[PDB]
Amino acid sequence: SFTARPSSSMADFRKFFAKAKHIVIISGAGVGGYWRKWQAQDLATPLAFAHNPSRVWEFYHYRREVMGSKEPNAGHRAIAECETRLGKQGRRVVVITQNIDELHRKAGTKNLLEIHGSLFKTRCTSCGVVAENYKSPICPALSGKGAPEPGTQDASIPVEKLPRCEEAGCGGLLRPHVVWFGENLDPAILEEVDRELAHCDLCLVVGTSSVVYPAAMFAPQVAARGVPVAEFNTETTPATNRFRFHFQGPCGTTLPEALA
Amino acid sequence: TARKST
Ligand SMILES: [Zn+2]
Repeated sequence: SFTARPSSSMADFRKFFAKAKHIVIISGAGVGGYWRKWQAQDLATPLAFAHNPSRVWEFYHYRREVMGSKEPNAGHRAIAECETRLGKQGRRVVVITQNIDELHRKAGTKNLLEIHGSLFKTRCTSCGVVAENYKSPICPALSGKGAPEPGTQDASIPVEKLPRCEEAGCGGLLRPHVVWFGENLDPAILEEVDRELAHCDLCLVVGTSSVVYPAAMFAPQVAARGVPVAEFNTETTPATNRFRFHFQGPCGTTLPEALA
Repeated sequence: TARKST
């Protein structure tokens, strides 16, 4: 149990990167946090939804509005373009994202695993159907709601006027198709994650990536197998010292360099 | 283990 610190040698990393046949890129929020008086993690829970579906929908309406307008940043683009370029060489890049904003998709990434769902899908709490939804606003009663300042008045929308299911004989209440804290991730998605992690020969962990479980154990699983992991993050994390490399800085700076 | 948490 040597005091193992990660390398910051970019040239050594790029040596691995030139040879790698299957690169797994794990990403997080760099793309709690607070909306009004609440920690984001405390809205993103089925108990918040069961007990105040209006407050949760006002929050996800906000998130949909804010994120729906965002363009991909230099990190997303570099990751997308690295996938295309390596693709033409018979080399695999896959992104496993903890994010729900779809910005990897907007940047053109094709091999993408969204492990916590999407702002832009709903699921019906009655019949269970999942559907895409980019409609702004998602229902009329949320029009102009969702403002983030502490002190902003609650909408208090009656449940009947919240987003509703359009399937025949249904009209049930919709929720965001987002995996919430205390909910299980999709078992089929976790088995696919396992297969990518077991076969990759290089893993990057970006934006980080290391405080939401089980996703937080993904890169360390890869390193515990002896495969190199490079972490790109503005600060160090509880997992850093498990990895082969650590590149500090905003990843709109480092990632483009590392992936070039 | 499959259960999302912080
Ligand atoms: Zn339904």
